[PDB]
Amino acid sequence: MELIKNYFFDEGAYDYHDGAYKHLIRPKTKMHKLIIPKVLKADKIEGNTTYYTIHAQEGETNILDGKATHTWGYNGSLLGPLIRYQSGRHYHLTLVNDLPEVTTWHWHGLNIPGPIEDGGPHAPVLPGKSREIKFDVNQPTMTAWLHPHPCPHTAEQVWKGLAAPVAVVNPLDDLPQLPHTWGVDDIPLIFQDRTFHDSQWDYQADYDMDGTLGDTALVNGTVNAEFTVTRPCLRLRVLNGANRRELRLNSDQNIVMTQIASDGGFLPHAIEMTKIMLTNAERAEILLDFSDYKKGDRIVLKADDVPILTLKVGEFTEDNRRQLPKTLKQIERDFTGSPSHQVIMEGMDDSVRINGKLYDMTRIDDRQEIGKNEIWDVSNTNDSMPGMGMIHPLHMHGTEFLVLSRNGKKPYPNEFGFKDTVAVNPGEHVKLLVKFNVPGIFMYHCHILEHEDTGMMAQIEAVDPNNPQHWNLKDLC
Amino acid sequence: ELIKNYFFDEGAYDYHDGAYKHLIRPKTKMHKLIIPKVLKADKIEGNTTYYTIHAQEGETNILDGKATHTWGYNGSLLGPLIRYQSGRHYHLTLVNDLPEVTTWHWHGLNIPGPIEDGGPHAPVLPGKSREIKFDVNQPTMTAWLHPHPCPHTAEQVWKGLAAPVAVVNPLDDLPQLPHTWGVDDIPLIFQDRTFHDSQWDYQADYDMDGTLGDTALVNGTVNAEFTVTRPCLRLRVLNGANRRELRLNSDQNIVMTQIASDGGFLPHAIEMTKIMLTNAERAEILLDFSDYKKGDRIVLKADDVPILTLKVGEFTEDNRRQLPKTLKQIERDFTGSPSHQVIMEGMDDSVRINGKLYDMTRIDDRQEIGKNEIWDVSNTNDSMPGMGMIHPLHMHGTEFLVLSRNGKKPYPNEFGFKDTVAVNPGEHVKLLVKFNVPGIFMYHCHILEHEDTGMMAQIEAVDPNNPQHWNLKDLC
Ligand SMILES: [Cu+2]
Ligand SMILES: [Cu+2]
Ligand SMILES: [Cu+2]
Ligand SMILES: [Cu+2]
Ligand SMILES: [Cu+2]
Ligand SMILES: [Cu+2]
Ligand SMILES: [Cu+2]
Ligand SMILES: [Cu+2]
Repeated sequence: MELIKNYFFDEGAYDYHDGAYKHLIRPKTKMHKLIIPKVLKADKIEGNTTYYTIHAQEGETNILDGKATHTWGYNGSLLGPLIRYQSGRHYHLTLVNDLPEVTTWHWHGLNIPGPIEDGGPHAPVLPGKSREIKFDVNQPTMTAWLHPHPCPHTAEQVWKGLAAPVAVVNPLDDLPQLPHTWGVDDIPLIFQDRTFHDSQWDYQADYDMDGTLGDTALVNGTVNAEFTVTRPCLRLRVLNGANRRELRLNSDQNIVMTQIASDGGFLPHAIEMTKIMLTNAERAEILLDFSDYKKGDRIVLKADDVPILTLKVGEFTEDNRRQLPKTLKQIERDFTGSPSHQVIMEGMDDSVRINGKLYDMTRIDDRQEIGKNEIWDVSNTNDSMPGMGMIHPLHMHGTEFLVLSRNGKKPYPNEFGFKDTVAVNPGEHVKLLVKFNVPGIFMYHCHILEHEDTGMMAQIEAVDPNNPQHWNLKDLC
Repeated sequence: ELIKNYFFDEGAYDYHDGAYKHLIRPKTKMHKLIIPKVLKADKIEGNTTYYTIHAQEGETNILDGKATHTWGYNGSLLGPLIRYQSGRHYHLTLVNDLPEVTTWHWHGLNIPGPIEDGGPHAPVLPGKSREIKFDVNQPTMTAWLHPHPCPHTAEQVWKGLAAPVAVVNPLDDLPQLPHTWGVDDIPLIFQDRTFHDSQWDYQADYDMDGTLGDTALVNGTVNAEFTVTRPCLRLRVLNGANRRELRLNSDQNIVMTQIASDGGFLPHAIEMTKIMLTNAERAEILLDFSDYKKGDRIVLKADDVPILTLKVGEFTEDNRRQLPKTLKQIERDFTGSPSHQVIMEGMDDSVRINGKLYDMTRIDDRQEIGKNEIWDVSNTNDSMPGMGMIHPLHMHGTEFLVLSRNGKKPYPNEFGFKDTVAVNPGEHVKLLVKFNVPGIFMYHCHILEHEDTGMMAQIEAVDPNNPQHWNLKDLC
């Protein structure tokens, strides 16, 4: 009835129309057990402050069933742990670079001061050296993530294995009816694509200016992953951590995915679907129900046609199903009037640009006063004809916005919540309601990592009127 | 608005008795509060879950000297948290490793009587063991396990046998509550004993009107201290005394929000700074430590003696979640004559039900399962002060509603389901009772020395579509 059974974005511009597209290959290895990221432990709690330490470091990981792979990871050989943050708490972080080149810690999703706490290009930690930052957190319940933002080297470092999941909990809008037992009924899905060259990742080998694609899907750094379900309800926190690849998530048994959340948090109401497309950097939290299944059944989840995660059903321990409310979260959406900001995304490959300009680190491209609600007009000037086009996902640092309209029409069924990343189809005009809460220099860019690297970034000053600020910007790219 | 008084009639409180024993705050180090381990499942196959529980002997360091000789379930003393879920089948194995006969009464669980009931008819001999099956179909609530032989229940409870039982129903559970067992969700199993050379001797302390100890335990811990690491704390309080009433207070009159009673949640939450509990009663309360500083102690006391100290540490999370105004929907509209009468009478030796002592081979009442019948439990002890005692009526295999007390509305926290109810002298408490499973169930005074003496009786919960012949024997 009201069940989606399709993929929302315009198909004529999907990634697989590209001339140098790489199809995924289901690799020949044993079914590995799905790796769950460990929960990051606190060094200490002192007042409302919580002390964390995170090392960027090199290591070997047995991913295939042969040699190991040379990986980069946070507090480990590859990927990183679950980092919990709580709304209304102060956090002290220690960023230790144990890698042999400069990196940053961009907290994609966290609304914290820019451009240092933010973790964008401006804040660099040198090999050997480390960095300290403080910040308060004040935002809704949502799933975020951590990745490197060094310029122009992000893509390479993400490819090298740097990324981590970030859970943010707000006591005043959290839904404790949902599965929350991390590792058991509440799981991340960090989808990425890589190509192994003798059980080894070589970014230089696979590079494409329009975005680098791998031929082998990973999931939490696991290949041919299998997760055993021991409870009826499963909460998946899906994240497209690819450089370029779109994630068209489906199943052969068309199991209903009820989506409770997006990049910015819970949605007004739940949305039932059997498919879901995710562009880069976009998260979705979905519930699955295994009640009407028998023990031993496999529910294979596929990206397009290739299997990436298998959900095997065991004997259930308890029944973790709890009736939800109809409204998951209250959200004002009544906003009108002309756009005060315009972002024309244009080009492909070499040509990629924003408002005709490439990233310059010493330039402020826009300004907006914190607190106010201003409307944006993000557009894509790619050819609409099928295969002519391309889907760029706009990301904005230090904020969560609302999608107001797409070419005048209502946004897709699952976009009535807060987001920080949004797919723009060719020829489209997406209207966004943006509000900055903390001031500072923030980024906005295409989250296809090879585009950002090649200069699809721009900077905005979130202005506090009661604290005009002088900036000493340098370019380190 | 805020209740600040104990509910029951004071003229009949335990401390009017001629041979009352005052509690003594003992001189020992502040011990860390013991949290019962969660019982592991042997296996799961289908909707069935397999448990095994040993009754067994052991030594426990309770004081800071010698150890004490204790009895316990899967351990030296007390027992673990036993989780049950509504809408599941359970297979249990009861292994008696004690040197005398015991049972496994699941006080609170609505399961068939009188075998799976764990009542007197279900003895397990020393060395031998027993198997039982049963489905669970009841609301979210806290129950407990204790032995119920004839007439040795009191001695065996005193010896250390008891355990907390959590029962969860997915369709009426409130996941807003603290549920992280051991962290923000803990039991409070209040008991009183007297140590004779760091040793329990029931024969020494015995009083037919109920045995009293001079030393409060809490989860078998003396001078317990629990460190709070989260703003909201869920206490599951249980009076596991033989006789002693539990007048729970605090010197700093912290507000206790009472979410639940013996049969589970209340229609709405009730705020109070005090709460009285008679034997076998349970109450789940929330405390809020937001407006406190680190290092503060919130001492809970039974009467004038401290039993637990809640030290405030650095908080890890904020676990406070808005509750709804109605915690649970409950029909209370029920009228018409009582079809059942229980006259509780006597004290000490005289104690009796409807003029009769417990006889194990006799059916004292009958009631058809499914139907809602009204009961009239009364106390004919003198109303005049110091001349009366409060007997708590318990009924096996059912959860009832308190409809009225001497015609008046029941106390502020009695609008939910209970299985135990205090009856003041001269009182007439009207109860709405329904049996869901048939069999031979007990109803009795849960002052354990009264039950042993015989303040007990038996009812046949009759299934009309399965009349049964009973071969009842006295296993006393
Ligand atoms: Cu990002
Ligand atoms: Cu970002
Ligand atoms: Cu792009
Ligand atoms: Cu960025
Ligand atoms: Cu009992
Ligand atoms: Cu009972
Ligand atoms: Cu009595
Ligand atoms: Cu009983």
